[PDB]
Amino acid sequence: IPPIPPVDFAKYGEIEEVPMTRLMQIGATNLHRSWLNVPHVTQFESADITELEAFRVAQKAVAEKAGVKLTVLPLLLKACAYLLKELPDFNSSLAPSGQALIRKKYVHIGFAVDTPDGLLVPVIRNVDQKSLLQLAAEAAELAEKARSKKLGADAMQGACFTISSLGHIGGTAFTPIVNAPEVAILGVSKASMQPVWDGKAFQPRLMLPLSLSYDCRVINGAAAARFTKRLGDLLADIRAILL
Amino acid sequence: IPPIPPVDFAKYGEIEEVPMTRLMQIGATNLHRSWLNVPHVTQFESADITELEAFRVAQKAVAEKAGVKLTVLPLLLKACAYLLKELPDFNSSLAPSGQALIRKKYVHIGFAVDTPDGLLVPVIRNVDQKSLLQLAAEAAELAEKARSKKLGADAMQGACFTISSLGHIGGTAFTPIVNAPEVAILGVSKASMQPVWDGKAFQPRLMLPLSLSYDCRVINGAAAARFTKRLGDLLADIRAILL
Amino acid sequence: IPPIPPVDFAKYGEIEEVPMTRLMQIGATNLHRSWLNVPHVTQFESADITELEAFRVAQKAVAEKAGVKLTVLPLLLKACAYLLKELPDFNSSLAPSGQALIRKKYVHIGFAVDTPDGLLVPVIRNVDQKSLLQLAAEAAELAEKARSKKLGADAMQGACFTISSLGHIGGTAFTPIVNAPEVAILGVSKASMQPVWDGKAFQPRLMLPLSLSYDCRVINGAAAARFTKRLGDLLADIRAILL
Repeated sequence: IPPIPPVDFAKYGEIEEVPMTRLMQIGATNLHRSWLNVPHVTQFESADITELEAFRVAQKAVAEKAGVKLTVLPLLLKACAYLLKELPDFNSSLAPSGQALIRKKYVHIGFAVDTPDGLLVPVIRNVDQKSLLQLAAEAAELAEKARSKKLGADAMQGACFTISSLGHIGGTAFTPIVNAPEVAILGVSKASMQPVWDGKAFQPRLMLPLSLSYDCRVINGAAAARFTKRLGDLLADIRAILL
Repeated sequence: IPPIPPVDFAKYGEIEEVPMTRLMQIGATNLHRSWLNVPHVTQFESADITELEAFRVAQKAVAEKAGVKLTVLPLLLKACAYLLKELPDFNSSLAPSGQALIRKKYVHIGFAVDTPDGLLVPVIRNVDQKSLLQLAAEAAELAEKARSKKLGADAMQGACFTISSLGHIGGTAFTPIVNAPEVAILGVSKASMQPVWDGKAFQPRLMLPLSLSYDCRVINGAAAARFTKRLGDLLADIRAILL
Repeated sequence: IPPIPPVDFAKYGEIEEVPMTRLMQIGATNLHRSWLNVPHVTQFESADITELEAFRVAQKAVAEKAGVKLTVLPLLLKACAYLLKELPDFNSSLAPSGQALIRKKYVHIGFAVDTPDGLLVPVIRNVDQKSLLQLAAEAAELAEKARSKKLGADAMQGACFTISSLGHIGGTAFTPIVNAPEVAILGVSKASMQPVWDGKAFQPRLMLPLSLSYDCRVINGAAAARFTKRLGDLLADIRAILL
């Protein structure tokens, strides 16, 4: 790849050199390797979470009696796990021969935690078998160990899919980079009240912006629109997971 | 490009290998070749199609007496063909010498059809000379032959522009990949009723999300904002094509 | 990178070869070099500029008595300059060793001007020290010299950040390419009246679409959501710059 020409930045004013943590450099290398290896498309969608939000907030009591804080992430994890089982091409990697897909029969999902030293993505194993408060506890633990440098490399491995949630900071949508060898990543942004047509008038519904980046060698455009559509459907009524 | 490190996926659970159809592998190679060769920008816009939709629906009679189903795609094709003639840089390819553009004086447009074996993009020739019901019949035929493996390689060649419509499945917008050597591709997503300011109050207008990816070596940001703006203008009143 | 197979475009109809200006070829090379070197993510946001717009329009008198036209660009420049100082990682470049960031202690910002011969990005030096009408005059001058080929290469150098505004043509959002060695670029699209929930009803507020592309080796997803969030905050009340 043609390199970027060096510039003497000090010709234009005062500069200062700060160094990169090894964690940032590892991260830098991994993203650029994904970038050049995966042809990326982002599919955007927004889900109606008015009812999900009401549930979240009502179970604040239960969650606190169990010591966890029920946020939107355990709900996101549960729903993507159900869906990764319904649409198995999202739960696979491209074989090194380029001629086969390795479909995984397990569902472990990573989630982005941004710490001082860099971004870490802890992995929760067998998300499909854990409950909303179990996933809530685990997420919280892994996030804390990630911030406190106590996260052993074991827990950063063998994920099938990544969720990256920035809803707690802001933004309308973003285009995340697929953490290869996984084949998709779900970006989640800030929810806001939007007017939604009820067939007769605009009702305010709470809308969650979803941004699915995927590896289009493996997942074609229609399979991906169907994944964010099913996800939007499941988050609008999470009871559909029960059937 | 640095390769992706191989992972033993079976350390984390049960895996299964399914293979790729040759069609998927061809597709995979073409997309990655486009990805590394074309610096991509997506320009998003949404067009007001309330009136277009009313027309579509009124001519259901005519369309059925002629045996075709008038969908939004013949209308999209007709309008982009008019525009590919008004803005000829969108109807060209970059010469192999990198120092010239080959401007095409013809308008053939491909459209994405997603079949079981992979994605196919049949090409309708001289879209600029065919009528709405002609284009409707042709699209329908090519889509059927594409699904039934009866599409001869002849019909996959020499397109000037691609339309990729996922509006029938869902989504708010996506970032399509330019099928090089073409220089742009129009992604179309699901139409929904949106509140639009009439200078005094919000009126519900039916809005179609447009996502124009382009090769920014050939098309600069302003030329592309002007293309989706003219397209939004033409779809809001398709009679402008008549003049 | 695998090359794109040559096609005989004249098999499908009449073609014509127009050549590229050296300016376009320079531009083409720079964008493709950025594309392959920088892993890109776009963060989207929209800012409430109802009040900013009212101010702009009230100071039409002052602006005209000073000979400049106060547009949204001097306001964008002032606010990003304040922010490039608050969040210094946005005002830096990656060292050639890949292991350090060169943080710049100066703020010069470039802005995209699209001319007949290609795109130029003049640089305004020390934007942080100039006032709204100063920046207004300077922008206008540089834009004119850029269109009239009288822009000396000196003024295209040593920028820290780029603003690319297409709001005057149209569009909902786009994904700009980072002009490496800079680490971010702000795309600005067309403002429109949107319904925004006041906690009780939807109020029409004038909304400006912001599209921040960044180099995710240097800037992680959360730092970027926080930059467009602070920017949206500053444009909703530009008096916050005063404190």
